[PDB]
Amino acid sequence: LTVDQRRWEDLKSRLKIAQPLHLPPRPDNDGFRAKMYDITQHPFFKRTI
Amino acid sequence: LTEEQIAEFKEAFSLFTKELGTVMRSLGQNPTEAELQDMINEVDFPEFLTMMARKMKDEIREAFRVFDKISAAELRHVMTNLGEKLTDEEVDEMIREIDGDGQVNYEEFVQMMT
Amino acid sequence: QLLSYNDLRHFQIIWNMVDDKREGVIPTFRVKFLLRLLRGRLEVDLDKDKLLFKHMCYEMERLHNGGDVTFHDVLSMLSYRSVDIRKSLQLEELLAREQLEYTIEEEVAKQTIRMWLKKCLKRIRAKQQQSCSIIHSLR
Amino acid sequence: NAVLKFHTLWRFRYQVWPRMEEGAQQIFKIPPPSINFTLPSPVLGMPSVPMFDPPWVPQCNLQQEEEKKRLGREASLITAIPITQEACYEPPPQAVFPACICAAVLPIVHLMEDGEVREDGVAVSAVAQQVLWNCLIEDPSTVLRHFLEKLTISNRQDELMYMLRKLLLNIGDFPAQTSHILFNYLVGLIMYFVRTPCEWGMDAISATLTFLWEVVGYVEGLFFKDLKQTMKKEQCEVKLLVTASMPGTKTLVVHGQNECDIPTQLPVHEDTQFEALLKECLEFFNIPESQSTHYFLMDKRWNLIHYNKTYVRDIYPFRRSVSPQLNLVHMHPEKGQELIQKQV
Repeated sequence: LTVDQRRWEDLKSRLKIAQPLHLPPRPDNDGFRAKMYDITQHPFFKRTI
Repeated sequence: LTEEQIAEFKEAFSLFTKELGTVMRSLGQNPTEAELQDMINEVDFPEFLTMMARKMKDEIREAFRVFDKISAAELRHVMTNLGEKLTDEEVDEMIREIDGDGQVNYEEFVQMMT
Repeated sequence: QLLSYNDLRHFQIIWNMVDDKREGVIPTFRVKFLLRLLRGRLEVDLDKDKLLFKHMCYEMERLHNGGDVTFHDVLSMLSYRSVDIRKSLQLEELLAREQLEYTIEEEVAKQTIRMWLKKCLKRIRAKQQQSCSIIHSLR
Repeated sequence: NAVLKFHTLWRFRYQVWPRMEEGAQQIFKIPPPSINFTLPSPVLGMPSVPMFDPPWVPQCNLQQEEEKKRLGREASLITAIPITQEACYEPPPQAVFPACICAAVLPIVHLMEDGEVREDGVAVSAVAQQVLWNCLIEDPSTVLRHFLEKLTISNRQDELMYMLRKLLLNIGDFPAQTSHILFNYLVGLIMYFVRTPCEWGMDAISATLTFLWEVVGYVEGLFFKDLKQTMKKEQCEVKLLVTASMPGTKTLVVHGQNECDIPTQLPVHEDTQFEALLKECLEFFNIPESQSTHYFLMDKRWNLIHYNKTYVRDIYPFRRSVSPQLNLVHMHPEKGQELIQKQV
């Protein structure tokens, strides 16, 4: 196999492994949970954690 | 946003009962202001899409990019295989309906569309 | 030259934005609402790629006849169409893919023609049925 | 001299336009060559066989090399190719060979059987054969198009097949290109007659088939798979291959004596003959048993009178959206029997 073919096969395998993101949508009925989701997903929060 | 609804509605229900008319007017349409609530009764991006896509559902480029071949027999068999419950009665008329060269130009066919 | 993780992450975000639930399947008519919302390296230009976008929509409508389509199907489709298949596929798979795309293209072309066919058939059926009513009167 | 003059006209046909006014194609009009045939796509056979080691193409353990080269060079028929046309360099030219000169081919074919010898030892048949061979190897299309197109406009298939057979037997061969184009054209004609209704369509098909098997012996790369796929794509494999499977029409529609009268939509199974269909037609149309031997089912479009004991699914293999239209026509039993005999 050429390198391009090998990479294609690897990509196929990866996409097989890939699954839908688990993160649910941000609730919007109540501002409480809204701000909670907004602050939680902020990248700096993860970095500091 | 854009002329086509998909990239419009991420903004039209994120950037903004009456103000979304300023978006609707981009289509050239000015429906009754109360109907702006009728759409907002869908509150939801995919529901808005499923409503208005079929509202908008309710030209020559395509013709020139489908003429990828058309002899008389070619048209005859292509259309008869493609077509619905025709009875091979119209097709004598289609082969006979302007130059009579055995060739069709789809620009004139689109003209005779309506 | 290949679909990366940034592209996959963006596609996942768009999927979770067009798929309201976490069911992992969408009715095929929703498929376009994926392809045209997809941005960045995977974006398609509606003002230059109309044929290609229509081809993709019909392909993901044929994969299961009017069926609901999974995340993996659309992801495989974008993968195939985002690579120079002649370089990155085996011979038999390259032939299969190219014959599939050929079939899709001619199928969608005549699927466009069928609408004109339907309209003209309507007109001529109306005319001939009124002529058959006349002949019935002649009875 | 007539034969030689024909040859000269042939060899000078590309040098007419240059001799007269510049841009005279617009001011002088020659009607285009009418061609109603759509040859099978892809082309059925190999258009030509390459020379093994052409001394006029510039590109290109030893002793083996020479041996192989010699053996391959012996196998190749240098006299079957237009040497000077292949050997010319490739860097448009239009040919003016009107349809009334192509008719001269047939008299030349006849002359190929003329044994008379001139006082210089030249025989008419030898020069005729040389001229025809050179034309056929150079351009079969220009020399056969007239006949092929003429057949469409008139019912003279028998004459065409007789001429082609005489040509084959007198020349004793068809070089690969001649047979390639001939076969493709014949198949195209067959499919054309299959599609377009015609009074002498099936007769033409029969005539063509009576001779096709002689041409098929000279096609070099004709394989079963390719033929099958091409014919299937053209939807006319039944008329060519006995090993063709096609689900026949599920139902049939038959019209009565009067015009626009209520037809009948009858079913068609895998083992139904026209006899039961005709019996149902008689029962539906209230025809007395005394006058029951004068009515026959016939296809006006294709001009076919149906035999009682021939299966329906065989005559209408196509399972399209449109059911075949038949007619219950009344006529004298003797004439109906004669027509049935002829068609069978």
